Amino acid sequence: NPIVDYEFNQDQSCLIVSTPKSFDIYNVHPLKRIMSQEMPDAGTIRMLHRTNYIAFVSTELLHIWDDVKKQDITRVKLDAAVKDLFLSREFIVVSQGDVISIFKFGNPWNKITEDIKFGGVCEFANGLLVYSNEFNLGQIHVTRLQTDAEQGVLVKAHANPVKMVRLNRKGDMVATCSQDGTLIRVFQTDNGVLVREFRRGLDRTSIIDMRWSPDGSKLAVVSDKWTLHVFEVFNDAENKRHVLKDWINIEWSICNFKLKVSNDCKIAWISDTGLVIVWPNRRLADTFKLNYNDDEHVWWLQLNQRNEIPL
Repeated sequence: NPIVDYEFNQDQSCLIVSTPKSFDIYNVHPLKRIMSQEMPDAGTIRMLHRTNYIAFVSTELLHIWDDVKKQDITRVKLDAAVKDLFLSREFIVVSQGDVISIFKFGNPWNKITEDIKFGGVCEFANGLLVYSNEFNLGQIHVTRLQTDAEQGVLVKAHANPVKMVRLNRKGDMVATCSQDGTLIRVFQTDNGVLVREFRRGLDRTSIIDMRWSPDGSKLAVVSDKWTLHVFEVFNDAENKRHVLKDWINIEWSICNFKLKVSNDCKIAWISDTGLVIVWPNRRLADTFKLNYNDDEHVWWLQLNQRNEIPL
C-alpha cells in the first residue's frame, strides 16, 4: 500500500516505485501506470531507460531483474546499507556505507575497480561520476568511466559541505549546492571550471531536489521552504553555441512558485516548459506549466493539475 522508494527514468519518461508488496512503473505525462510486479522486500528501486531491466535491493543484496523471463539474472552481495544506485548499459554503480562500488553490467558482473571512499554524495549519469571528498565534504570529484581501460578531476565547490549534486542530460554540466542552500553553482565537467552561480534566497535551507530541462538551458530547484525555483543557466544563443560579440564587455531565479504542502520529493521535466513534482507520502503528482511573455521578457509558473498516483 505505502511507497518505499521511488525514482525516475534517466529520461524522466517514467517513474518506478516500490511498495512492501510490489514495484510499479508509471508514465509520467500523463500519469497512468504501465506495469506492476508483485515482490516482497523491494527497497531501493531503479530502472534502465525503458529496457527490460530493473534493479532493486532486498530488505541485503542486489537483485537484477529481467522482466521478459521474470527472474533475477544475478544477485550481487552487498557489504553495507545502500544509499544510491545507478544503472548504465555497462555499469552498476552503488553507494553502500562510506564507499562507492562499481560492477560490470552483464558478463560475470564482477567488481571492475576498487571500492571508493567518498563523503556520501554522488551521481552517475551517461558515463560520468561525481562524488564528494572523503575528508573535505565541500569538495567534489568528477571523472569519466571507460571500458577499454585505463581502469579524474577535483573541485573545491563549496565552503560548507555539499548537500547534493545533479548532472544534466548530455553530461557536460553539474549543479551543486551545500547545506547552506543559498548559492547554487554549475561546473563544466570536462574540467571542473565554475560556469555560473545563482542565488536561491537569503536565509538557509536544505535543498530537496534539483533537475535540468531536456534543453540543458534551465534548472529547477526545491528547498524545504517549499518554493520551486527555475533558473536560466543559458539563453538561446548561449546554448546553441553561437558567437556573441561583446560577450567580453564588462543572479536569481527567472521565476518561482510557493508550493502546497502537508517532507521529501522529486522533480521531472516532462517537456521544455512543463514539470512534475512527486510527493511520496501523498502519492501525488503536481504538474506545472512554465509560461513566457515575450513582450516583456518574463516567466511565470502555474499549477495545472494534481493527480493521485494509483497506489
